[PDB]
Amino acid sequence: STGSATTTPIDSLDDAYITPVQIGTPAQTLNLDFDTGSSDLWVFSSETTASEVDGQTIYTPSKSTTAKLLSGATWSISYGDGSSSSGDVYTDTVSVGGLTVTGQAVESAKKVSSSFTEDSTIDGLLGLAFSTLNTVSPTQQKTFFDNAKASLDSPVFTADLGYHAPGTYNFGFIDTTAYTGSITYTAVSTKQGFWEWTSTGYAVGSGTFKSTSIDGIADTGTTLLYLPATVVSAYWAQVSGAKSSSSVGGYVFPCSATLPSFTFGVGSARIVIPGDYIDFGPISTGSSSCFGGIQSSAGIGINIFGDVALKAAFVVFNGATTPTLGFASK
Repeated sequence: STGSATTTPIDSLDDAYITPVQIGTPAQTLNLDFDTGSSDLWVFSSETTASEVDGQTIYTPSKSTTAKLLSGATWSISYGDGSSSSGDVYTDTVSVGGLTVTGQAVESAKKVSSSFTEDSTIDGLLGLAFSTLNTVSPTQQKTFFDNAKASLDSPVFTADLGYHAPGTYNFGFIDTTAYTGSITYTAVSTKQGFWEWTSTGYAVGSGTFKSTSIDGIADTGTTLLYLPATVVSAYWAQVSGAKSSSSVGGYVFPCSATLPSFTFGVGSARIVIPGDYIDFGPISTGSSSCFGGIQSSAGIGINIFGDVALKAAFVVFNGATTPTLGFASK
């Protein structure tokens, strides 16, 4: 089997991407944030505290003839941005782009933190990291990809995120029309539960490539590119007037600037992030200070190849017995 679904930016900045997902019988379609940095499929629901729902579409398990309470199971998750959610668990039929999994754990939110409530466009998350990170207790549950894998034509999914435009998540096949050149594959460590790999270096604009190992994670659920402070300083030093602002929370730059590209290495191959992809717009409405799309990871503990980086590539998440990542230009 295969599946193919379009993923759409939630706003004009590509702050996140939403993909329609069918849950239950008859189908209830929710727009979920596909997140290769986490491993829970959770949704706003008829069980979510009413004051914490503000415009989201909810899953109502009592209206699904295939929903079953997973008795005794609870979940609770905290994300790197400080947001969180928790609740109980049903199993139900879940379909993405024509690919169906029966008995998928659907984690129903009883509580969500303010940032989720405040984002009316995201009805929940669909985790695509390794199932060892799944938070369901006392019986850990599998991701949608893990459940589907054995049925897929090939044990892979691909992320093709658009810049200020829709893109595609495919399951079970690699669309050879969706990228240019060849796909370069690179090793993955699953030891932390992530799609963790080592970039071979970087360049700023037209500058020379610096060969240096940068361990990080491919994370569709993180907006920006978070890299070591040395790398990030070298980038922003090429932008007149750019500075790190403690009060804003990162590097800012004059909105009048034209940003240089940023290149990252994948083995001997190179992925070029155009400068425009690094512009996240005014820090507050009407400001002439703009927020940068490349930020320091120094306070995180891990480097994160988030959407800014991934949207410049066609990315293969290869879930073969030994997982690997592939990157192609597009």
